[PDB]
Amino acid sequence: LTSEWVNRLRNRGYAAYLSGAGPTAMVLSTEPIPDKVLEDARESGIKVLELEVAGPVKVEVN
Amino acid sequence: LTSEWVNRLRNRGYAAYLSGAGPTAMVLSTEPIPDKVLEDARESGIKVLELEVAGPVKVEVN
Amino acid sequence: NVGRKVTVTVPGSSANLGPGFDTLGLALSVYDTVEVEIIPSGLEVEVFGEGQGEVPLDGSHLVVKAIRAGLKAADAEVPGLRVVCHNNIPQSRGLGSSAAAAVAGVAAANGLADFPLTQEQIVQLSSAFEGHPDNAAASVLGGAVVSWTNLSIDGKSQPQYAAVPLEVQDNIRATALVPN
Amino acid sequence: NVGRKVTVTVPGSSANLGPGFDTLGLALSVYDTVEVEIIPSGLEVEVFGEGQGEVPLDGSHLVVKAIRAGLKAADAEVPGLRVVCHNNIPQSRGLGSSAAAAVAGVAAANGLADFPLTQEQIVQLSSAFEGHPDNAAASVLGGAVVSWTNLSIDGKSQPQYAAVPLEVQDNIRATALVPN
Amino acid sequence: IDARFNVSRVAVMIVALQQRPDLLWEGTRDRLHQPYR
Amino acid sequence: IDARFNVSRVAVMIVALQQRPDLLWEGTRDRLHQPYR
Repeated sequence: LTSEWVNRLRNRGYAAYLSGAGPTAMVLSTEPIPDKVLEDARESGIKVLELEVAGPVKVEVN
Repeated sequence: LTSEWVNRLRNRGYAAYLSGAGPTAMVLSTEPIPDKVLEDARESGIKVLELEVAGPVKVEVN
Repeated sequence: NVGRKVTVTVPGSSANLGPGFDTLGLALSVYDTVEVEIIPSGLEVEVFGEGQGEVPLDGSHLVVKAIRAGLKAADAEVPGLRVVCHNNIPQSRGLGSSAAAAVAGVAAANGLADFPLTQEQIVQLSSAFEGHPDNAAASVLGGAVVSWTNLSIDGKSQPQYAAVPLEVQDNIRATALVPN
Repeated sequence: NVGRKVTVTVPGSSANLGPGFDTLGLALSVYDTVEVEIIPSGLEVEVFGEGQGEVPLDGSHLVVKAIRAGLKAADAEVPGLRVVCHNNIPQSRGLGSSAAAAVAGVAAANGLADFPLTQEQIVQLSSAFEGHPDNAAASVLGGAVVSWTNLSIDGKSQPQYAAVPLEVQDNIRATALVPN
Repeated sequence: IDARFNVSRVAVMIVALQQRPDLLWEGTRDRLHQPYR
Repeated sequence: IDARFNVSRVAVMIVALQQRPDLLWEGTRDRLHQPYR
């Protein structure tokens, strides 16, 4: 608040924001983030999750 | 700000708000406002306009 | 271009003003009409309805100013204008009358010049007359619009006005209580 | 009701926090899973994945607490529970893990009791665990949700949580940079 | 930090106009009776 | 009155997600470089 990754990602055009309380930075896009950006952050310790918008909670009776 | 008509309309369930700078009060709804509400206000001096959402500016060449 | 005549019909609009960065404006079914014919020369101005007798009738009039700004944006020129306005939008009542006037003027010029201006161009130009897009964007696009102002130049500030159209449900109705 | 078993799969969520009254939460495709079987009696708790070994395993656990709150809301009772959690949502990372847990617990109870609770009921109950609907509403409804809190009782304050679903374009993707 | 009574509800207004007209009253509820922190 | 740099953009976020993903960057632009009055 503000995270270092948020600004560096924004200053290069990515719609990044701090997720809730943080420290996770979230990027929304229609195209994937270049691997070089991801692998750069991976070597500082960040774990990258490439996610989709999910559906509602699911309950199944067994 | 706040207009007297806004609050009296809201305190009876109408989605009323001050239009821009005012003093006009605007009510949004899916059902018309009871005539008695309208005719009540008409006799204090208000002019009632029953409007729809409009389309864009129109230009026609003559 | 002499004798060319356009007719513009522009809706009023309503915005709920607040502390928010983004503002919603709603275009409403009360209209001003501007008829603009290219005359041999000079400038003739008439205003009937709202504002009738109340306003000077010359190059001082907001609509005429908007046309000349629009003609410039369209990169065009006229020898002279006959501008006739018939106003049905109540003035100084929060119903976006001045915005509608500016919009109508630019739109009119755009029509005279055979429509070279983009929609965003007309939003940008009309909003600059008031300095904000709240009502103007709604008059240009119709329906419900969300607008905001980016202070993004180089060359700062130079406000850049943006607006996006929402689609409203068919059954939504507006009732205005307009005080005398 | 002995031997009845439900399996709940709940998405994490992400909310951009700000000064606004209304908050948007986005449900994301990283999931926690809770399996709940009604056992003869007692309470058996297991947690694998995120939180494994890190959390006490009894009626203190958030998920178990949520189930018992949910069973009460469903106006039902069990003799005993076996609660097995497999967590894949990173904890304390802003990805709505605690909210997801509460949601999963209520949803599980709802399923045990043959689904008497409404969607709003589950939003209201799960949000009350955190005191806000930001993440919980997104975990319940899925997709993008706008939520807010009305302080409207009689009997004040009694927060009433509301949430409305938005539909997101199919091509929108989320990438989380999760620090160690 | 700071508490306030006047808030923007454009977000709810948007949803109310496009799909939930029952939320119009809420989408115009710009003044709260309890302060927002 | 009061000027500020941090603003909510949930309104634009809503429009960006539902129909204008090119506005995602704007819909997350929570900090301005010029104060909002």
